[PDB]
Amino acid sequence: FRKMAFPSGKVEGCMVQVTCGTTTLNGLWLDDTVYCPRHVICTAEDMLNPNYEDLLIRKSNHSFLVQAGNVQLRVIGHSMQNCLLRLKVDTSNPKTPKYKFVRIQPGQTFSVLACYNGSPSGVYQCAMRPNHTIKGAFLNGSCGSVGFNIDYDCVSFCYMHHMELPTGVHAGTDLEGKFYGPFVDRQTAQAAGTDTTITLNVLAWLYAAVINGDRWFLNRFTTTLNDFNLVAMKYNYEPLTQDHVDILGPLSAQTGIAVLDMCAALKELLQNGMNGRTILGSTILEDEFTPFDVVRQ
Repeated sequence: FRKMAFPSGKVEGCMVQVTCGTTTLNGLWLDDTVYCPRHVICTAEDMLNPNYEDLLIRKSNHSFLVQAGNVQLRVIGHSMQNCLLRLKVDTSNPKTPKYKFVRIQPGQTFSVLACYNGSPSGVYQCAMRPNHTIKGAFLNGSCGSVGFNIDYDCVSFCYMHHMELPTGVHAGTDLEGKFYGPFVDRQTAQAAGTDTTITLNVLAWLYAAVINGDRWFLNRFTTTLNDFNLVAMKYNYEPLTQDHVDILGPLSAQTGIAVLDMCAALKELLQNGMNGRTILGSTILEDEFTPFDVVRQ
């Protein structure tokens, strides 16, 4: 089970790769400026406690290699803007669209173009969590990928990938290099409260299993929002409200299974083990996919 692999869109031609030292991450090539996370200029040791103003001082134009497929873009200038590294190149991207930069909020759905080894691997739909992190396996290894919205003729860039947290959740900035949430580009222990499981998604994913063969976890038990939330608080699941039950409306209608009886299925799935059994070819309960991602059957 995956999110839908949307076509790379207009942004495909904006994606480049930047190399400093022995690190390579994705960049965004608009006009004659390349943007990428500033932590590219860091070695592993630097990342522990970096003075970015001092480290850039020990760098020049030649420290960077900008790669557009098998084409090189000569670096003619470098500067720093917050957590973004800015690179002046000697030609402008002929495919630069009509674009604006903007800061968004959690809840807002935007499109992220993925990359495997710096190679645009289709666009993905997503939104930032209330804690400003992103859940999305498609971003694993895909450092430097940008988020955007295509509104009419305009491309509104709102996000750039910086950090993967050990909890499998992703931190980033807007296109001014300002981090969403309290996160920083210097690897420390900053994953507190970032690994509490989203309940709405698990249920939605369990519904995705029902109308797809897997049914073994369905039970003849009853639970209230109250008695479930006590179980939810025990196993570090987000408290389930009425809004979330209202979201799962059409999903419960298609399956015929009641929402609270689906929670009773989840309760026993959490209180018991999973015996090495499988739900949608998975041994772990997934919370990566929103109910809207299940509106894709």
